Amino acid sequence: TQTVHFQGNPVSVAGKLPQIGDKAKDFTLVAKDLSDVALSSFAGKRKVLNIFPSIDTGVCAASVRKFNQLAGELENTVVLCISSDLPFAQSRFCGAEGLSNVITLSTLRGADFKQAYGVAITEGPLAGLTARAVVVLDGQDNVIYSELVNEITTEPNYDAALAALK
Amino acid sequence: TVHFQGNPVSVAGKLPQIGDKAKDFTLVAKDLSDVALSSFAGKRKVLNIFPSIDTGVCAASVRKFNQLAGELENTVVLCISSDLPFAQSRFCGAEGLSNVITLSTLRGADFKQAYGVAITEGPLAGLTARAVVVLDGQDNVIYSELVNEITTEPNYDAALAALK
Repeated sequence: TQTVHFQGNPVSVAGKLPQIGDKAKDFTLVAKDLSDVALSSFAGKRKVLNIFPSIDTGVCAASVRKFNQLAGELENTVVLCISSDLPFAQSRFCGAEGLSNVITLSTLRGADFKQAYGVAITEGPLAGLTARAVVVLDGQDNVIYSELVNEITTEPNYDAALAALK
Repeated sequence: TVHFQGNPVSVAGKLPQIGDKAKDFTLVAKDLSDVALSSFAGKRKVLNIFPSIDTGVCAASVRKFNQLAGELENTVVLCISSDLPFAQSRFCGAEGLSNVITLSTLRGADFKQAYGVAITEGPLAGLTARAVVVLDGQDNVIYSELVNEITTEPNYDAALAALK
């Protein structure tokens, strides 16, 4: 069981984030239209899994939208912005707003994903939400990049996530 | 069994009837803190339960009812949805109201079972059903309605009348 920080304060995160060389578990999550979307749906493609505590925000950092868009226009690649936000709140997100081959997914259903990818925050004011993380998967579900950011409010290594794509 | 345009939808458990005791719950406020039912000791509680309050335009009758119940003496209106405290702030029917507080399902899925509002079928599975439950000062149910159509308004007039 890992441990991260929100603004300095310790946050317990249940499970274990898939290491490089692991086979990532299949999941099913909720799309914007309330339709269900499985990881099996993208067989062969590369999957950038960008995990957020919340994407429900008016203000967006340029690097977030820059990372998502860049990885999105790479050949045979898809970006998945996942949070515990409801699909009604996920559609006001700048990092995925109008970004081609970048879709949002809610944990409204299939919330067991959180435990399976070691991103389930289980203590304090952020309980029921996900920990900030990026996980990059190859054509056949193998983890080629993974990072659990020690401080939640800070950003993951975007250059490195891109450099594995490659 | 409720209905969402169109066709039947299952709801786990069932709504507490008049005469029963409420059964304590804990949900999440807008500041992300924990708020328990027992924290409103002595007050009457209107539990206005929604599938989602995250919208930029509401029917205003929803705002009217919460305002009227909020105005009444020794009363607290608790608007409950599955929306996160980030999305509940937008709501056009609880905005800047006096005694109307929004509460989130985030880490209180235990409330959804104890009060029988958990939708388990269709595109709405994991969301909450439309229902109004009114409690007195001693947390006794004095009015309960589970609307069998999600796009349909509950009997506000009857809910208000039970407080009189």
